[PDB]
Amino acid sequence: FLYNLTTCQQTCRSLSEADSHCLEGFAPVDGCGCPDHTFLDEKGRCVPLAKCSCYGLYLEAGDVVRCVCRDGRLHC
Amino acid sequence: TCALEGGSHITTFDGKTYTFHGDCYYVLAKGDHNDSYALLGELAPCGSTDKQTCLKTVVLLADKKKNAVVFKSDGSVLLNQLQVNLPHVTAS
Amino acid sequence: TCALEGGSHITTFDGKTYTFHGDCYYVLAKGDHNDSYALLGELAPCGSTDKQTCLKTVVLLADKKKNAVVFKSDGSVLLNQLQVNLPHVTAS
Ligand SMILES: *[C@@H]1O[C@H](CO)[C@@H](O)[C@H](O)[C@H]1NC(C)=O
Repeated sequence: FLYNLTTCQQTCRSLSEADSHCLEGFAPVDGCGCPDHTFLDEKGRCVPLAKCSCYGLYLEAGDVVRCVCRDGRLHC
Repeated sequence: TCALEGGSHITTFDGKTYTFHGDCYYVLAKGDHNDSYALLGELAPCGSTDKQTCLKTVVLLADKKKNAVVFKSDGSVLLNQLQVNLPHVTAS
Repeated sequence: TCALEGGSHITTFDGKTYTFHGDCYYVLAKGDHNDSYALLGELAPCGSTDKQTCLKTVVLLADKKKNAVVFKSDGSVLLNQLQVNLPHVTAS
């Protein structure tokens, strides 16, 4: 349970855009969320940053395009 | 009516059927003014050789080119990299 | 910031808190020019008497008043009488 939940604490799919939908100017709200690290996965619990996802469909952390799926960003 | 049938058989608006076999995104139709629309389409190889091509993705850039609509080849219509539910009726 | 808290406690943009207890759709804010936007809101009785009112539906009429967005009191955001999936990012 948090007291400072904001829009831009979202999944790694939000990190794929990272400048398209953040929408600063609102107020923080209180709900269920993840701590200072371990961003939210595609479904369920929030795994740490290394094996988050690679978002197209959100692929798992074992896929190679040549872009190996990595922590947040892609080596493209 | 312009048609894109098979993997590679373009029939233009004025007759004129031809075969292409590409590998890229291609501009299929776009409005000339500054904005109006643009219809893209991926014609990439799907089989073994380069002469076995297929249509894979239709991209529509509408409403002063600020809305991108993507038609993947499994259903999966998605507006601005986000899944939508069908039907989806808007103003334009 | 204009706030609509409780069932019936309006705080205007300039201070000025007041209590109303309505039963209708009411115009909460709208642009004066000809079009710009209009924000509605239902303040209907939810309890037993007429003095037990609640907010029930927020209606937004945006993009030259051709797009209607409805915020029901169970989630259920719906654009032009059709369910949408969230997030939903557009041009305007
Ligand atoms: C919310 O506040 C806590 C302090 O306990 C800290 O995790 C951080 O400042 C905030 N969390 C965020 C922004 O995720």
